Amino acid sequence: AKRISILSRAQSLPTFQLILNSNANQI
Amino acid sequence: APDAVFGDRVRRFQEFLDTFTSYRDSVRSIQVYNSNNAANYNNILPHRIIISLDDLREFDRSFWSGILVEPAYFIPPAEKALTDLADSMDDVPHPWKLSFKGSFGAHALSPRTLTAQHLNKLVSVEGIVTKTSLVRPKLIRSVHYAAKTGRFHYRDYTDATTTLTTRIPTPAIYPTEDTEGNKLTTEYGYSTFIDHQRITVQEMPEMAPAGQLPRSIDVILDDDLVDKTKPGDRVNVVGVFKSLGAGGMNQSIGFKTLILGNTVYPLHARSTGVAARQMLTDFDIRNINKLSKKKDIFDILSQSLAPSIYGHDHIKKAILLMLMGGVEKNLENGSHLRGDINILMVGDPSTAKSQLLRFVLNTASLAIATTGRGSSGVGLTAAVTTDREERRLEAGAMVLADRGVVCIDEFDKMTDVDRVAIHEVMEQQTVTIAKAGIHTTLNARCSVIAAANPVFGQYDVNRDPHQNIALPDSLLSRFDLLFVVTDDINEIRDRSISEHVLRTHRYLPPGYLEGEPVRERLNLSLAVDHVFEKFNPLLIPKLVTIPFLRKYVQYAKERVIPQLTQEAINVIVKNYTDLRNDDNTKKSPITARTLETLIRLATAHAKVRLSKTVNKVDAKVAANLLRFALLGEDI
Amino acid sequence: SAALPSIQLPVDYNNLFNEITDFLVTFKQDKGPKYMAMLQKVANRELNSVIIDLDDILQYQNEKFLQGTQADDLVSAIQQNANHFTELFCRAIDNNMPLPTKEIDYKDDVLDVILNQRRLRNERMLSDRTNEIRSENLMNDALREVVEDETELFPPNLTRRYFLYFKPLSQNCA
Ligand SMILES: Nc1ncnc2c1ncn2[C@@H]1O[C@H](COP(=O)(O)OP(=O)(O)O)[C@@H](O)[C@H]1O
Ligand code: BEF
Ligand SMILES: [Mg+2]
Repeated sequence: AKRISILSRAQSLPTFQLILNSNANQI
Repeated sequence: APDAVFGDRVRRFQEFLDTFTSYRDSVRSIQVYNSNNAANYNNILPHRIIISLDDLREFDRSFWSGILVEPAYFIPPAEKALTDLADSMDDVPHPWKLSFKGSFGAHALSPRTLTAQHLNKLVSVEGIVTKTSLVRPKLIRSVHYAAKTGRFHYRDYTDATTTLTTRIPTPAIYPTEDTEGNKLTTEYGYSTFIDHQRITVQEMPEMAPAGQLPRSIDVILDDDLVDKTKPGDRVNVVGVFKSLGAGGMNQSIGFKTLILGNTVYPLHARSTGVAARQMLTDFDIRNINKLSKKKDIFDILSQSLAPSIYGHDHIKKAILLMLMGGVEKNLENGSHLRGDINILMVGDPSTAKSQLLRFVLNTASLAIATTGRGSSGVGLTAAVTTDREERRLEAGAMVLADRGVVCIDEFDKMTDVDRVAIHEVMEQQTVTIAKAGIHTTLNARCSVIAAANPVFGQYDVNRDPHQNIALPDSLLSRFDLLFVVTDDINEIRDRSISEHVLRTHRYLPPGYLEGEPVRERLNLSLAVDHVFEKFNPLLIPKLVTIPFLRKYVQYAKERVIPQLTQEAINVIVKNYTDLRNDDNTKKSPITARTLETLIRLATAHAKVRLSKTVNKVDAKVAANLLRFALLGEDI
Repeated sequence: SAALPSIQLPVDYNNLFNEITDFLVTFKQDKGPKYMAMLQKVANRELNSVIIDLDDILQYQNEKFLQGTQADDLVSAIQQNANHFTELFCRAIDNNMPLPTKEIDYKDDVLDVILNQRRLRNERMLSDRTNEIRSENLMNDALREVVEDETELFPPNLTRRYFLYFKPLSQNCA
């Protein structure tokens, strides 16, 4: 994300959160 | 230790204050008012000021952004700048504090959207007050006296909630004895105590998600901001969203969060206790005075109450007189004479009675809307809540509508038991509890307006009005004007109704397209272009804008206190005697309440004309209204 | 910010850094610039010590003021706080260091070969990171910034061979 933001700045970020969506078997 | 960045921000804010001289003028007004009140006695107005965040954003984007997102570091410099400006201005021989208004952008929130990623920022939360802790004073400085040495010693005190910045936590113990060891006696009255109140703001039910538990946030109000509102109000509490406590990190689950109060704005919403006051400019007062001179002022105003509704002009006149009200009289012996007029509408369905009630709710300064049985006898008046934290009193509808209107709808569906409790409020304007060991007499000076269909669905000419109304004679007596309306099938009248309805439905708001749906506006007015409206559903009188009518009512109620005259008294007495001693099968029973309502209606008309005295024309108009209500005569 | 307060002081290190850089580049009084030639001699591994003549700085200030351009008092600032200006001059020199025209010939000091190895290694790391991030395909200025932020180079403190010294003002001139 840091790399992408700095690259796209041409015309600090906190720790990102991961969200896991799964379709596997449900206990 | 002095800080350079602090001084720089102080200088920047002093420059801002000098740029916008309105705040300097307001400070001068505060100080001269306090000095004058000091000189008069050989209400002190508080040391506060309002800062337009829009003006600040125009002046300096950096400072505006700093206050908005970094308030703990920007507010104290601005407060110190204001204090220095006040000291310099006060050439005539307790720091000042700031208050903020304007657009807060993304920080304008509600207790549901108040997440941790807004912490330590200036926020403007809006909601309904639900709890108000009783004002408990806080000890900030204690003065002690040493008997042996004969000198006074003091110690200053502070806590986390006092300071926006995190001052180093120092234990605050009470100075029991002096340094030399002598006994110390506390000197109350020299020690400085400051007020402190914790209020809880809940999300407004008007925009809370239906069916879900609510969200609440605590607000700590101190000094001038205490007791600013009561439970059941609507507030706009702007303040710093501080977070306190150790968070459990210290070895003893989350951090305690609350809003330090900078400003409290009681907000007017329909059917809420907060009154809707308005600012009267000199231009507005001049317009009101000029328009009051016309002889047809009563007709002009009455037409403007319900332009949408066709006809019912006598009902509209009665409603306007209700909005003006009468003058309540208090005598030395303690007797209180009602100065409020109550209107009851009985008629066929689809007679626009509920529409008139809704308009009265929408236009009065303080109105409360109730339905037939949804607001029970406990819901009306008041009743003890038996709260475990003990036997608190909760004000029902009518107590919350003090000096206001209660718009009861479907009066006929009301329970008999519910309408038993309404008699005292109607006449004596008080609510007596005398319950559970609580003996209290709440003040309920409310004007009641009700609509109720006849028992047989449609008014029956064949039956006498006593059979149709089916209300107790006492209740009908308490109601000043009992209007019996009907849906009569008449070709000319009905086609005129159709014309008016189709004209109303063919209206396009100025800032709208043809197929553009009309967007609902909550319109949470805050309790603090021409006079005439060009659009008219009914065509040629001059109709005034509803906000101008509200301004007119607000002016007339406060400024004018009419008094009776012998000329009006003779007319009132003659009308009363003629009504009482002539039998014409009147709709309502005729008692001394009829005399009282004649007096009150004359007073209301006098207030409309902005007359310091009640004249003959007021008496004639009041008698005409009463005769129209009872006999149906119309001239 | 309350624990460590702040003080505004008449010195601005950025303006003085610009003045230092300009003085180093454009001083000719003693054909080419004196200090640029000295730096060239240093780059060729001849001189190990750069002697910053304060009289040169004073003459530079006098020239700038005489023509009307406003130049801050660099000599006074150097005298008042000499330690910081040592590092200011050192970094200004490290920015403006030219490249050698005579390479290692097996007779150079071991310090010089170690410094050259470190310089080449950190340049190679920088270029390699630039190549990787460019190949990721997510302006070259942003690329340079991200690669210099993401790499651990040998600091410039470990790639300088010269020594920096200040010569005080001659009394007669002052
Ligand atoms: N005289 C009238 N002029 C204009 N609209 C009217 C009139 N009478 C009834 N209406 C319309 O008919 C509808 C019924 O009015 P409402 O107040 O709900 O009737 P009710 O007396 O049964 O409570 C509303 O949409 C209202 O606008
Ligand atoms: F049909 Be209505 F609301 F009296
Ligand atoms: Mg209705």
